[PDB]
Amino acid sequence: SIVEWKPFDIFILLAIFANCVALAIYIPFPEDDSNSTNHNLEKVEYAFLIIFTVETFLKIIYVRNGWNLLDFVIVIVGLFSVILEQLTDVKALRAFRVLRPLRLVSGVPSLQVVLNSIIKAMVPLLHIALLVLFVIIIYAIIGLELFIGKMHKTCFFADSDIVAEEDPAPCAFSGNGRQCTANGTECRSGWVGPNGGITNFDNFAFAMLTVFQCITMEGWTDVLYWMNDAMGFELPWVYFVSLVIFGSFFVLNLVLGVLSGEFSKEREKAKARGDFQKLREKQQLEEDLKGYLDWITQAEDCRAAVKSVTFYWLVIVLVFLNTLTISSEHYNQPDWLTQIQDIANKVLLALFTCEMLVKMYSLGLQAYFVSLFNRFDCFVVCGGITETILVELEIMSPLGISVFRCVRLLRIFKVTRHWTSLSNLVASLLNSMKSIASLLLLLFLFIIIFSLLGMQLFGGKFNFDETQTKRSTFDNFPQALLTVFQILTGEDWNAVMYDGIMAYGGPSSSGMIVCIYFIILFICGNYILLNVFLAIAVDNLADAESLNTAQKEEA
Amino acid sequence: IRVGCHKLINHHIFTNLILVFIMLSSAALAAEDPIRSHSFRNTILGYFDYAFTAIFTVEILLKMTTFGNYFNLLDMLVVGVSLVSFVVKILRVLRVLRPLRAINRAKGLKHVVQCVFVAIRTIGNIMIVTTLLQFMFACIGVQLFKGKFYRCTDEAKSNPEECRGLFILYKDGDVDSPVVRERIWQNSDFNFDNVLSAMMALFTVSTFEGWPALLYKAIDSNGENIGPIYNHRVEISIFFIIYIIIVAFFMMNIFVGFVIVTFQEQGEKEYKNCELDKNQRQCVEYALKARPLRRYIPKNPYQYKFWYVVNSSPFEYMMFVLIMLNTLCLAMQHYEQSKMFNDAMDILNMVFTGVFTVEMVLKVIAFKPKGYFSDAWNTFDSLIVIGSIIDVALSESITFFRLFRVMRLVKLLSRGEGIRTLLWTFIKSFQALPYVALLIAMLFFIYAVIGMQMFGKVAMRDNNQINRNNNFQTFPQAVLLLFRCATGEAWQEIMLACLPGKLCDPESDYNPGEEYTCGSNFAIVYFISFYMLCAFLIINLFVAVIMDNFDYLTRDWSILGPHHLDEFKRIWSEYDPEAKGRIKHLDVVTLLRRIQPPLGFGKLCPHRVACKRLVAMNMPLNSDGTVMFNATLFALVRTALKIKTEGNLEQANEELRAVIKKIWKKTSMKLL
Ligand SMILES: CC(C)OC(=O)[C@H](C)N[P@](=O)(OC[C@H]1O[C@@H](n2ccc(=O)[nH]c2=O)[C@](C)(F)[C@@H]1O)Oc1ccccc1
Ligand SMILES: CCCCc1oc2ccccc2c1C(=O)c1cc(I)c(OCCN(CC)CC)c(I)c1
Ligand SMILES: [Ca+2]
Repeated sequence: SIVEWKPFDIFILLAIFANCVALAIYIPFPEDDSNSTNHNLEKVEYAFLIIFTVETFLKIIYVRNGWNLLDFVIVIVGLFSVILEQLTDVKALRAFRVLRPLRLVSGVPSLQVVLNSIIKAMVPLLHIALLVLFVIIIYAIIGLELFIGKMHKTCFFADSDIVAEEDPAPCAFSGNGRQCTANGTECRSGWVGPNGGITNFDNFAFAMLTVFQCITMEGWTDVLYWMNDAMGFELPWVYFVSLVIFGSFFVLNLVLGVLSGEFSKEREKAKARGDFQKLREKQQLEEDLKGYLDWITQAEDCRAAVKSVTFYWLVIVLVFLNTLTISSEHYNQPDWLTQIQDIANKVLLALFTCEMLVKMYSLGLQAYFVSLFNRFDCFVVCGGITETILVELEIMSPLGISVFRCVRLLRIFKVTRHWTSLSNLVASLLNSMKSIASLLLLLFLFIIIFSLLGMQLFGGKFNFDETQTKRSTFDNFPQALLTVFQILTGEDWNAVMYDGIMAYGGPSSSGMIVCIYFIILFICGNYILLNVFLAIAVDNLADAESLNTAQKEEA
Repeated sequence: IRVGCHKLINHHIFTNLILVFIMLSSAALAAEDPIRSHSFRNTILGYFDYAFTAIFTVEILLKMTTFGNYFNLLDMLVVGVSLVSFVVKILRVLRVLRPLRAINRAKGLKHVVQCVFVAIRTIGNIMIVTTLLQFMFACIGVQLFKGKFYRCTDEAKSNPEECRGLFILYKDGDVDSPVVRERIWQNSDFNFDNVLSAMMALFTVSTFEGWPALLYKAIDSNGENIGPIYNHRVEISIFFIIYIIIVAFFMMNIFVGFVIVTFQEQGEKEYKNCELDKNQRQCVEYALKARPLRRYIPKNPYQYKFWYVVNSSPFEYMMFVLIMLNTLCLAMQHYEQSKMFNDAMDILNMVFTGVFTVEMVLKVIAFKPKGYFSDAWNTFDSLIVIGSIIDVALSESITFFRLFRVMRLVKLLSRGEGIRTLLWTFIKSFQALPYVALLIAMLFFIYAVIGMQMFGKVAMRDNNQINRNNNFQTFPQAVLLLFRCATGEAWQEIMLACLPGKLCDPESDYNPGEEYTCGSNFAIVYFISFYMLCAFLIINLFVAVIMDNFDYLTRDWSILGPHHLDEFKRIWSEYDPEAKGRIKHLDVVTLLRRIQPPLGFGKLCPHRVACKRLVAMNMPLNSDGTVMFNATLFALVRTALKIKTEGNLEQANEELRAVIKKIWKKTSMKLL
């Protein structure tokens, strides 16, 4: 319509962020419970729907672009969800609201290009994915043939349906495996399974799920031991050891090699542009300024001691003593050591601040604020001198003692100044901090989106055991975020998957279809991590390595 | 006369005999019973060591006769320990140094060990930084969770003054099944009491194992000496999140990145780019290392009819379809299937094995069976059907032959351009570096033997991590435990299970009265050192394998590659029924017409550009229909790369004899 470009596109982005916050505040109560916050948030969501529809109809002139396609798909599915909710799994139709945070990347081109690069860096991995698919299928069929329905025989009591031990394990199938020998115990069929029936090889879907669980090096030993108990003792080790080596060690080598060979392609292409020269030119004049700032000023504007060789080692000894005092606290420490620590802190703070005031009034006030190496030293000294008076005055702050010891602990970094190798990488890291922050923000957005989706799906649904409370749930936003992070690191993600499967019925029924949420989250989440933290390392280490070659030859 | 001893020690067979004796002695060491000290097997094995330690004794003296380095001192150290052994536990532990004696013998082992040491030295900067970061985080964690990880046996008493006496426990939450249990105010297994404990806990967190439990234990931490509360401070998880992001995601990926970049820079010592770059060095060589092939076209057209029938695109696509169908029919057998379902499966299996046998007989008739078995794929499927065809009458041991029919899907993996070559390249690279995995094998051997000697007497129970499936009582089982820890499954749990206060199995010859003695404080350093060493060695092996074939990983398919030359050779062989050197020039125009533009010529008229270019460039002045394989392929390669003018053609020969490897008299006709 009428020209409205600079205020409109940032106001709508602020609206997106506000909608993200509103979605984060919502608490998924179990069994249709609610409070006042959700009662207000439904009207807030209404208002967001009307504003989104208004701004969509304002700019229709638009559908061919994929981003705008998703933009109005979200609006139309939200409208349909509202209509169906008013005219009454209708509540699950609002799970498309989780894609609204994804609209924020369209508002920032600087992050849109990063997302596009990450997505485009995925095509070479399709061969490895296909190979993994064949490996999984082949091993699933092999498991189906070798052992089907054999982990279904635990040891109950005498003429009863109650299992003997609280951690049941299968008996032998035909007198070869484990034998349950207790006071009164005979073992027969009729058992449900090891993980409630979720981990077994008595179906193609079950076999594929078990093989995918084992190929990620998570809980493969549990399956191996269960098969050792159920079947014999000589075959199962050949199946699982080879599956881990070929399926995981070999494939992780496949992915890492392909990624390494892909980063080098773009490193040797942007090098022809002159990106390394920009960093080299900036760094080559930093050594030309330090000399042309002291020598040109040392003539007419204590400096003998600070530039000596004894002063540096004395400061090293002082910081070593500071570290020793810091790293000596423990539970039930002797009463004579607390006083030693609290007087050593005082005297060493006084000595460090005396040294700092000597340094400040020996070379120049305006020549040290520019350098970042000594810029936070004044903050550390001020915080240390503030802590003493804060504690001794009428402010106790029992937790404040443990928060002010960290800034005093950071003084250990004073030993890592003259390295010429640590600082060389730090220079490149500071140069590329903008790309670093962009990648980290994209990772954070991905985590937030998956946390919101998990809150929508499994929110208030892990209350099915009635005997214990789960810690890795999706009850609220911080807990969902922690759970998504844990699944991302790949630690006991199978337990969360089993809980999510049982939350929708069990191994039977159509509840197992939700397992693709954790399969996608692990595969897609781990790909991003290997394309973010590895890319930061690779493209900032070759830059530092090449600087040393230029710096050494020019020296 | 100390020259005969020199001849003996330097003899061709003596070094091999010494090496095989060393490996046999190591194998004997890895077969001793760790539990039963008074066992018959150990007595026999001890007799074996007596002869083995005498040969090693008679060769050091024999070598000492002819001489008058640090590796020789190590050899004397190992022999000395055995003689002194004849306390004793330390000598028994030091007996594991036998495999190290083979380092000085095999050159490859020495080279890989030196490379590993160099890699360790060049990466020491990062290790110091990450160790300092872990130390800082351990100090912060000590300040934050000092003594707050305590808890009582029952979650009803929240201070030590209340956690005394007995209490009623309701098993599994049932109110009608109570049992009396003691109240113990016990600390957590991994805590932040002092700096060492904090460092250990943070190491376990950084290994991405058991970290959620520590997270949810730290979230509940109330105070100095009182019990936890459910979700007391969720915001304390920021410490764990920040630590994980900074160390395990950043300082650990920077480790692998630094290894990769160091290997890549070290391998770039090929400073021979006086006239040719990396692309020329990668493309021209395949011209030299080429050997033509024939099509194996048969005779007797009555037999060639079947050959024409078989070798066709529709036949291959049909076999693809039926192999996928057989795979689908295999992978839909469920549990407790119906009798009719099983009967249908049996009939369908009979049909599929019959159609595959028909395939086999048709192909063996049509493809001249003398050379039919020459190919690897053709022999592979023959074994599949033969094992499958004998089970049809056995339906009414056998399980082994069933797995054969699954392998037909593997042949479908080599049906795509790129997934087959990726595998080919990486298995070739693995085969090219066999000594790198030998370091991992030696590490596993040494640590398994040490685990036997140290924790081999810990009793096996059912509720603990040292169970019937996981212990140090046998070499396969100890190696399996080490593999499980390398994967990092519950390695810290086993480490905790190996502490001194553990029950011993009632089979070792221990002093009566005391049975909670086996286990040692060596477990912590043992497991931590093994994890670090195995992770480093695995990273080193992975990066070495990746760097061995790095040209393929950066192929840049747009410019050129060996695939283009292979396609050229395969298309050419169609017009060359035999590889007898010289070929016919009649259909060269159509041959180049069949080639892709990057190597041949485009869709435009060949008479305007291609025909001019074929004759304009210098060619050997041979006969009308005589021209060698190299005389065409190398000429095409030189046409595609660094095109020059006339007069300086002998510069190509100069480059071949100077920069390229020895011509080996293969360029006599290529001089023209
Ligand atoms: C010890 C086990 C794990 O065996 C190994 O691979 C070696 C002994 N050490 P490692 O620490 O193993 C964990 C990393 O595997 C990455 N992974 C997996 C699948 C995937 O699809 N994507 C992906 O990134 C990760 C999930 F990111 C983890 O950080 O190997 C590293 C290799 C390169 C960079 C960092 C670590
Ligand atoms: C042979 C001596 C070098 C072994 C070694 O020492 C170190 C000191 C500080 C930091 C790392 C090392 C180190 C490693 O090689 C090493 C250690 C770890 I922990 C490590 O990461 C553990 C595996 N992984 C779990 C998924 C971490 C993310 C890796 I990769 C390499
Ligand atoms: Ca794990």
